[PDB]
Amino acid sequence: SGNTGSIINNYYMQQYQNSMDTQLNDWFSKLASSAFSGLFGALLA
Amino acid sequence: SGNTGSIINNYYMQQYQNSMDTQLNDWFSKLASSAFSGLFGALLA
Amino acid sequence: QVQLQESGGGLVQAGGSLRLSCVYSGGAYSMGWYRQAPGKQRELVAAITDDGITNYRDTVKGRFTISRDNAKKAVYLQMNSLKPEDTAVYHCNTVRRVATLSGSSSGSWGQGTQVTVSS
Amino acid sequence: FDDGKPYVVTREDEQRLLAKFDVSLAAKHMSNTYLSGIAQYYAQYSGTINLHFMFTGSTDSKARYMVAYVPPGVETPPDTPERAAHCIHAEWDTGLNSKFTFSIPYVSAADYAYTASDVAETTNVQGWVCIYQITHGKAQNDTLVVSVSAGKDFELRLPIDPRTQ
Amino acid sequence: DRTLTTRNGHTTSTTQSSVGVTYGYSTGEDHVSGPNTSGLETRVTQAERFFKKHLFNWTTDKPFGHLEKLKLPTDHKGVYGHLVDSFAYMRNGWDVEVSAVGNQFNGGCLLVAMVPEWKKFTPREKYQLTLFPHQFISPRTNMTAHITVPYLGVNRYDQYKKHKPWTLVVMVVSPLTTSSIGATEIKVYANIAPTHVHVAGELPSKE
Amino acid sequence: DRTLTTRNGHTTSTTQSSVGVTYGYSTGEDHVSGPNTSGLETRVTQAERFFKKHLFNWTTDKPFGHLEKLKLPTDHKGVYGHLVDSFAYMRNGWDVEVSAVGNQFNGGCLLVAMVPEWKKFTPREKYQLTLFPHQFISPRTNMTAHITVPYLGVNRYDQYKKHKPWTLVVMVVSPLTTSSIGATEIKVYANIAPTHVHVAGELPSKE
Amino acid sequence: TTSAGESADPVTTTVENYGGETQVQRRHHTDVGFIMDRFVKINNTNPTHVIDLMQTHQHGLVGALLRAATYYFSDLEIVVRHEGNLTWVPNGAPEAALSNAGNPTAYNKAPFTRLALPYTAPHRVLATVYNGTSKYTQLPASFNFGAIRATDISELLVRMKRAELYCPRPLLAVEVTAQDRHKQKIIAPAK
Repeated sequence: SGNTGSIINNYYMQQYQNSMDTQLNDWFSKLASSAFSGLFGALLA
Repeated sequence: SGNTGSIINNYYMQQYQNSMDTQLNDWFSKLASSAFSGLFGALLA
Repeated sequence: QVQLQESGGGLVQAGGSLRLSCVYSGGAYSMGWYRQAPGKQRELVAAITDDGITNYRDTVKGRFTISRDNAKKAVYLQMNSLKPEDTAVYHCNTVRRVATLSGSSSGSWGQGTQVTVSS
Repeated sequence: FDDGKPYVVTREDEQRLLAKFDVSLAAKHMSNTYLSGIAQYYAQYSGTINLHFMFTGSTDSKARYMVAYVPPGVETPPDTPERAAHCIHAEWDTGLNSKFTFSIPYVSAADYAYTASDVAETTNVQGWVCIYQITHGKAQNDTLVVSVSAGKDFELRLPIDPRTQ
Repeated sequence: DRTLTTRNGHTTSTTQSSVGVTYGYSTGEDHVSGPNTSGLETRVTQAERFFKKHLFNWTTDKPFGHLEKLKLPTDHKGVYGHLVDSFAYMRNGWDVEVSAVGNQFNGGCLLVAMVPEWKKFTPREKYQLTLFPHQFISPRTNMTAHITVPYLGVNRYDQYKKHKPWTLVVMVVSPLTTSSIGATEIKVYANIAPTHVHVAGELPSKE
Repeated sequence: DRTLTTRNGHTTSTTQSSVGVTYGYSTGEDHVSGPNTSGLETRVTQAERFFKKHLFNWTTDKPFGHLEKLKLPTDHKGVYGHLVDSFAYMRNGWDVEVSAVGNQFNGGCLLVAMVPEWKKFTPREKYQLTLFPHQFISPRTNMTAHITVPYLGVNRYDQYKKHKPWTLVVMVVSPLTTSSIGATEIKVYANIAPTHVHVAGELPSKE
Repeated sequence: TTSAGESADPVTTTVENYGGETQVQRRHHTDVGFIMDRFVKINNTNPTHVIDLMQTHQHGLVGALLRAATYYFSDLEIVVRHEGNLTWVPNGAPEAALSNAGNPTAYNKAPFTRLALPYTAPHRVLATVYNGTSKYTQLPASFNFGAIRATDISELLVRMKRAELYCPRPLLAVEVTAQDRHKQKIIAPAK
């Protein structure tokens, strides 16, 4: 629900307002969230 | 309810929006649904 | 598909007669005789079935007679009461639906028969 | 079919291709069918299309036919069964039961396909169908009637009306 | 009752004048994985499908003993043809079906058999050709012969460039007798399908 | 640690200067059976194997931005080449491995990437080519780039005669710098293997 | 699949005959009550009009679909563009009754007038083809949905609500003259 700011439900049903998806996964979030961080090797703080 | 996409009930009653049917059966669906299928005779798969 | 040869044509005067023969090699398909008039389109003349029924064009009906010999693998066209119009190259090969007389543009033809009727 | 007859007659020849038509609900052979009569008012379709072949010969004549579905990608459609036998095909004889039903499948890249040949581009996006005659016995004039109908999973999608008034 | 439908791969074959299926020498393949191939063999399901062929024209002039053969596998253009040329060793059983349609007013009899390790038959041995997996084709009763045979050979895998084990064979046991209402010639067509196409030892390309 | 061995079909590839495998856009194929193919699709395990190719000669004269491509699939002679010509619709992911052996005394850097739906790059966009599944080849550290990508396209099955989705691409990020004890030229070879070769809609033969 | 054709019984063989697999299907767009529910123009407009659903063009979507069923029933919706007041009379009122204001009379608003009419015919279901006459071709005079009158009607659109169709009839498509298939322009992005 991006960029929609009406509190009340839509007046027309979900079948007429937009198309309906059928069936029979966000990759770059998984990639950027598993990015290596911290340090490498030893450390002398 | 073909081709009607209003969520709220009609503002006018069922007596004024359209005619009212009286009383005192879908054939071609029954015909096409009993269509013979599969095979006939023997089979050597 | 078939290798088939023709013979028997030549020169003759008006009112004469001829016998064209054709020998083929493949199967027993219904054969027929085609002619290409000088400057006109190739047209069917007479067709015969597989050991049986024959059919003729309107113009050549009654003057021609087609026959088949299955053993020798040959077809014959006997031409009687010739007219100056009947001069052409008489090819022979298979034909589909001898009732309607719909020829076959299938493949290759053998140019072996030339008839020249004089008047 | 040719000359507006719904039947193909057994031919005496060395060429045994009875008929060939595009799989397109706008094809010339389907111009009179009810199925195309509906599909002319819709934008896209999907599913299998059934063909029913009924023999109409006399009891003393036999024949053996074959139908094959040639998908798109070949430049010239095959002209002989020895060559078209590699596609998806079906063969049938003539006997007591005189009918045969063949389900032209839906095999294409996009999940839905148009119901109108786009432009002067040739070689239909969906492949052809070729009905061959393997052999025949003493059937010189006897015919074969062909009809077409919808499949178990046919579907039309978007309503339009292109007929000019 | 006599309605049969054989399906191989994505191709079918229906016949309404069948007489049954004849299993020759076995009902199924032996052990396909062996000690010679070293387990580097695979199976090609894309090859198991019919392909047509033309045997001969059964006319009235051919007497008893006319023998027409087809050494399998033949020159194939499909996927089987590429498999023969791309992999060194192959093996497959056969499912053969021969059709000769006249009409019920003809007479005569064809002996349709499958012979392993073909060798030219003398005029006397032809009287015992019925020792092999066979059926009969008689326009009085049926128009379809259906034989099926496994892969048998001295080697577990073979090289079909050099050795062709099976040979389809048709002999005219009783000559064709025609009437005014029977077919004047018959054309005998064949419909063969390999089953259990196993391959091994892929070859380098020519491209 | 850096010893990798990739096996596809009956072929292998061992490398002792590897840096890891890079999965591009996914770790595996989506649903291969769909509503469009009508379940008449099969899988060809005989096609999944390596085939070599030659990309370019990395010399010292080529500056930053030299872009060398290979639109996959290319002209193949093996079983994949016959599959492209025998079945109407195909689909397969790729497993690509590029090798450029100099020796540890050279310098420079290659950006090896896989680009979907190739389109000629302007001299400015090349600075962001690192948005795609990529690795680096630096004779200081490694000599082998290993990318693997699924099949992605607008259609579930494609016709590789008209539409070639993937394109292997190599760009010279830092030119080669040689010394008296380094290679004077490098030759960049490619080693690609299709995975999950599914096919559908077999075509008639030309034989 | 094989069967006795002359029995005329339906036979629907699927792909599983040769190894395939039937997929799921959704047939909303080819539903009757849905496909028939959309406005279509009427090209027979006069100072007075008798709303007869058979004046739709025999090639438009709703029109040519309606001519493909023998019997039909549906309430109506009309959109009229007129000058002056619009008077409606039900099925069977004398023509003169169209000239009084006691009947449903819509005074014109700026754009146009959009009304909803009920099914008023005395027959249980109407028909598109009538075999015979009705006096002691053309359908009888009682196959209509009323009449409308205005000073001058410019545009009239009709819409069938709650459509119900019975006894289908032949439906045709445009014939292909000589081509192998019908070829026409399809919308394509410019340039």
